[PDB]
Amino acid sequence: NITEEFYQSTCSAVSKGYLSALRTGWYTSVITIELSNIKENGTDAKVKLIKQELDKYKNAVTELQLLMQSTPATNFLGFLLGVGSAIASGVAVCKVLHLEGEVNKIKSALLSTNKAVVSLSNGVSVLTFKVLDLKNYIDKQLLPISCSISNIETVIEFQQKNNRLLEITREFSVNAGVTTPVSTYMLTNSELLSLINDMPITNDQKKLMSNNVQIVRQQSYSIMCIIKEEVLAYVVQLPLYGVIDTPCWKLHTSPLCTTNTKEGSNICLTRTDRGWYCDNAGSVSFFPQAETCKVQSNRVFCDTMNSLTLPSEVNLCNVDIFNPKYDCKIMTSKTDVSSSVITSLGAIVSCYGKTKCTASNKNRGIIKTFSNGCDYVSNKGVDTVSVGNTLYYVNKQEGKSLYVKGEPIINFYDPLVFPSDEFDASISQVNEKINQSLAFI
Amino acid sequence: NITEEFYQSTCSAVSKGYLSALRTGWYTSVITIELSNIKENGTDAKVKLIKQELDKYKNAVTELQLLMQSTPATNFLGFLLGVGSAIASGVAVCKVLHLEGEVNKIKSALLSTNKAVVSLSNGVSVLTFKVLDLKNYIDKQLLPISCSISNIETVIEFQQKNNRLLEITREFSVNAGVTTPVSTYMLTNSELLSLINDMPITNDQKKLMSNNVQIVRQQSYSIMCIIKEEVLAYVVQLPLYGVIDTPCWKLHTSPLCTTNTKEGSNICLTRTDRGWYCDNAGSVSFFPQAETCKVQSNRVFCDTMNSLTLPSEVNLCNVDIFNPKYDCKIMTSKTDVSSSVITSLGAIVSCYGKTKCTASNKNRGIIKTFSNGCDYVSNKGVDTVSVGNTLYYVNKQEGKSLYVKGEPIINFYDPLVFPSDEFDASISQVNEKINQSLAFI
Amino acid sequence: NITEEFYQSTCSAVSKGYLSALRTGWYTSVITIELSNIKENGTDAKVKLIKQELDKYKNAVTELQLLMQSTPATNFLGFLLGVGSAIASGVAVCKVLHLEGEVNKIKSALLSTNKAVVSLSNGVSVLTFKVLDLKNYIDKQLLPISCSISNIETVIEFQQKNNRLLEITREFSVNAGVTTPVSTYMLTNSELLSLINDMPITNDQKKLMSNNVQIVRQQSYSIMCIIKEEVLAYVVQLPLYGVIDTPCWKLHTSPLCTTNTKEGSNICLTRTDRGWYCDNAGSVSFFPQAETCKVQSNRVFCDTMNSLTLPSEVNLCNVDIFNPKYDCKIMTSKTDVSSSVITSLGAIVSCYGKTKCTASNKNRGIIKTFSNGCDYVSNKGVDTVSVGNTLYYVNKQEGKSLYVKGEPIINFYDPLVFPSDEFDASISQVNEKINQSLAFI
Ligand SMILES: NCc1ccc2c(c1)nc(CN1C(=O)C3(CC3)c3ccc(F)cc31)n2CCCC(F)(F)F
Repeated sequence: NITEEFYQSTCSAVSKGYLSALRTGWYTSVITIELSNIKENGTDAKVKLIKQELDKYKNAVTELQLLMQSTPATNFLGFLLGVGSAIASGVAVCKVLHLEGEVNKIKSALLSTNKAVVSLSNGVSVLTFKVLDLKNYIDKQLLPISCSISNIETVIEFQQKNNRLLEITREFSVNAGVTTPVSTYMLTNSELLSLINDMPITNDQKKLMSNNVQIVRQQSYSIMCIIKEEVLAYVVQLPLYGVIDTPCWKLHTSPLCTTNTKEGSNICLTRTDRGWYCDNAGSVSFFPQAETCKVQSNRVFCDTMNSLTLPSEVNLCNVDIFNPKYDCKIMTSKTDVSSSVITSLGAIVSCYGKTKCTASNKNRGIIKTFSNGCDYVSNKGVDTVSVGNTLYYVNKQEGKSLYVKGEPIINFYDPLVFPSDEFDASISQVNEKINQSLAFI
Repeated sequence: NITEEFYQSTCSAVSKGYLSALRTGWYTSVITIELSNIKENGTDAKVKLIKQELDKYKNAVTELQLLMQSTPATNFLGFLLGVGSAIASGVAVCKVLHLEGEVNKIKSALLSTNKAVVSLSNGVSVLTFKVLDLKNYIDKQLLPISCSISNIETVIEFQQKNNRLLEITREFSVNAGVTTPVSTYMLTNSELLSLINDMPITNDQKKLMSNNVQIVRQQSYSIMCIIKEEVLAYVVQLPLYGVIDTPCWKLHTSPLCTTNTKEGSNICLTRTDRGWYCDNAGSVSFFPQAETCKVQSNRVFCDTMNSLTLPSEVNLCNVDIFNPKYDCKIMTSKTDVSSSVITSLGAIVSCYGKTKCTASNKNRGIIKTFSNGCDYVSNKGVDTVSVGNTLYYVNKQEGKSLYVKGEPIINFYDPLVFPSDEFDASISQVNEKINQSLAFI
Repeated sequence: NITEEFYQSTCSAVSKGYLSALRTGWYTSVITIELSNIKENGTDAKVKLIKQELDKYKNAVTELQLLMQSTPATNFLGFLLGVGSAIASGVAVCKVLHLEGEVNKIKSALLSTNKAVVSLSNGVSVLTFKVLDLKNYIDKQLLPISCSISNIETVIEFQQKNNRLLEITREFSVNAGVTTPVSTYMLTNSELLSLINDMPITNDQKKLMSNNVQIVRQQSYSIMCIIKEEVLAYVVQLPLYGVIDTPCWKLHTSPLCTTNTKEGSNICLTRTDRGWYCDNAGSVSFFPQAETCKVQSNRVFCDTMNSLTLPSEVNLCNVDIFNPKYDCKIMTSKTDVSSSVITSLGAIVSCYGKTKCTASNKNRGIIKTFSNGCDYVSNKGVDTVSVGNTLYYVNKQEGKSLYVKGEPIINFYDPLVFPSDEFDASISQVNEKINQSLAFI
């Protein structure tokens, strides 16, 4: 049940009714591919193709080890975020895989099975998985072949069993050994689902991760790890969703300006706290770059690494931007340029100057003509909005919007003492500089 | 015919002579792949490869339907842009494809042909296309085979007919069901050209889209839609070029500073209205992030979603930044750091402090040494420019440049009342704060 | 040997002990694929697959020539950077490849060999390489076949020799003819190593490029060039590392604020000169967007195109932000929001207001609770840090950190005349505006 409210006073709008799925942690699993260690050794069509396909395989392994000479690594209010190192946990697991006893502990565990939990040197209890077993395939098939007795049906199956290794080597070659999203060459869809189900989390988390496999992939890393003792290992680091099903809402803001006819005499004001907001642990997790969050249906997947933690009182700026409990961030300027923001259920139109702004329908064209100022229209009955030479399609998801009539707060400011060009400001910072210019006049 | 003009007064330069191709709208087509619906059912080399290849095919379909549990969705002056939702129109078409009568209307239309126009439930008249027909290939070939009579020539063709489905499933698995650019696994080059030619637009638009297929791809989305009644459907959303062949020009700006020898006593000023500009409908479409526009030869492909609509008088800032009709956006600072901007036909050099700035040639090395200030050099006779430890190659496209001698407007400002650290400012906003500090002294 | 120092006075930290590898230039090589020029010409299983595979090949060539109708092109303090055009040098080489005598000079040189140096029309002496030779493979095999005598072993090898051409055509189709990173479909790992070794540079540069092939790929471009006289040519533009093994260090900064209990009465200050720093030619190459630099082990790969050149005295801001030789860039605000930055060897915590900030260990959970202010913890003994609802993993690379006790310089400022909302400012710019408000009171 999605709903929306537009605040004419502050030229902003909130879509609510969403449910959270915030990545709060990481699970590191160790994916392995058992490798054949052969020295190369007549000519004809069918195993000259095999000699070709295997040189592809040895080259894949020698470029992987060449690739692993160094430890793996990777590269409005968004500037306020901290700075994490996404794969630090995965790199930590991969580091202990280099210790002597460690590589063969894993080799041992998956001799009898393909999925097993291993508790490693430093206490980490990871899930390991053997996804391809080239070594016995090669040993028990290719190795037997003095070099000429074979048939084309095996050339083809060798090409297919090997192709996955070739394509993994590939991804890592153009990614300096860290890929994201994680592909099914790293982890097939059934391999991932199975790893998810074997992951010791709640069954709620299992159902959620299983129902949005495409999202789990986009939020995972595949870290190229080690090649040692005929086992190829790379860590797949998967999201932990520690916050599930808390309320979420998306705040859209657009510039609110005066509309005087003498151009350049106008003052503008924009709320800068736009982004995604989700209740989380008694505070509000705020995501200023609303493009980092993936939305599926009414579920919002976000990464706390890209969040600020705010008092829940931040929600007060939507009904009363002048509330005494929280100082609402705004920016100011004199640049009154037209534009529109396409909300979940409608469109905010900031129309200024000589700009043409309309909203139209599929069959009839124009049904509303916005006059100067900041206005809003619901996506019921409206298919497109135009501001200047820019046509915007509105989202056609169903849900009810609500227009909250109020006086534009830009009117409360005297233009001759209004501080223009303020960015990371707030209602109270603007008032304090107004009182200082008013005293000195 | 490309030309360039450098304005020494404002340390900026304009390349002109380009032609526009602005994406103004979207065309939504429905691409379909007919699927075989079989229950799986002796062992030997050749159809154990077929049993392998088909399990790949059923897994491809079940992960696609698993993927489609939720409705599809996706993620100086650039901050001034509005906010669209790129695939809103495609998602709207895909939504009506879920209605009962809709899926089989398409199934019906392409029983006799591969390309057909269908008018859908809500009045949308889309082009639909059947690009692969696995169902009859499987039914009329694989289905007949008690499970062992076959030959290797069919294993291979099955692998190839199926591979496209495997690779489409693929793209959608790492992209949460929306890909861009659109690949020829989604739409082969001949499929796209044919869809373009069958698209009811002008023949001018057809020739343009046909001559820049690589660009159309980068500006399209492929939206994974529905799997229902043995038909796999995904919407391909293509650009509409409503503005073609209007004048375009690119504005390059660099910081203009005073050059006093006591370091820190300098004041700088930078025009912030850099980007692409194209005449469009009596206004000027302005693109502040000049990297969103693709340029092929002298044609500029841009997306109005990333544009502001400005009065054509914005062009006045290039000959007279002090003109009374338009208030030209500048930023100010005291940070005089050296740098260079590589224009279409030359290079702007902002050289300040103790920085070394030169321009060299292939055979002779250095031919010009820039002194402190803001200067420019044409790409005729010059192959590289160096500012500090940074070597810049200049573009070698041919065209004539013109050096417009003028006094650097930074000289007109008194440093003791100059407002530093202003960003979204203008000539008139800077003057109004100068008059206020001058009154209070 | 990595070390780190945290300056409590300015809430920042420097990791040092790294070695540079700065891309200073470009080497342009010409990669070629000899093509067969055939007119197409009974039906059965095995060469209906060949007629299929070859139509894939002719379509690949006609879409490549269609693609080449236009000349190739491509798209805190980071705003201070200049603006280069990355592929200008490659495009210049590709342009002279269109001149009449040029294409056949290359055709000539590699008739007897696969790798040869050619000196071109304008004096450029490039390395050219023939990586695939479809023409003689087709001519001496496929051409002989009236259209039915063949066997499946050749269908398969044709599919494999051709696949590389198909996949190159591919990359260029979704990239408008310029790809980066460069793949081994463009340049196999042994082809690249060999091209690197045949490149006339120092053996130091050869060893470095050979030991980080994955990095060279990420820093290279593949520019689709020309199809003319049965030769397909695309330029691969590779990095030149003119600066090697100079000291590097990474500066991390976080906001430093007062901690008064009346919320909103606080003033903050953040050093804005964070990024990578490497000694280079007597100045310091400064990289403000620290994500453009790839780090392998203790080697830092960077691109001078994304650098500023600063006086080496910029290093003075780390021991004495008030030093008289260099004016240290800071920003100011009143927005005291909590966050943490994860350094190479520890974590900076800026904890303000009612935020919970801790640092924990694998086995014991919480071991430190940060109080309001800006603090730091080393990664020895600590595995994670939490600030609000955000969990950060710290890097587990080994190295020693050093905590430099000092008084937070935010205390030296009187809050009633502190200029908030300054961004591109400096210690001296802040003091000069303080003296102006203090005079007028
Ligand atoms: N502590 C006060 C403070 C905080 C942040 C500030 C600032 C002052 N001034 C700027 C410069 N600025 C911009 O970047 C934009 C978004 C385009 C803009 C819009 C209007 C405006 F008035 C200024 C700005 N920023 C942001 C730097 C962001 C970067 F670091 F990521 F670049």
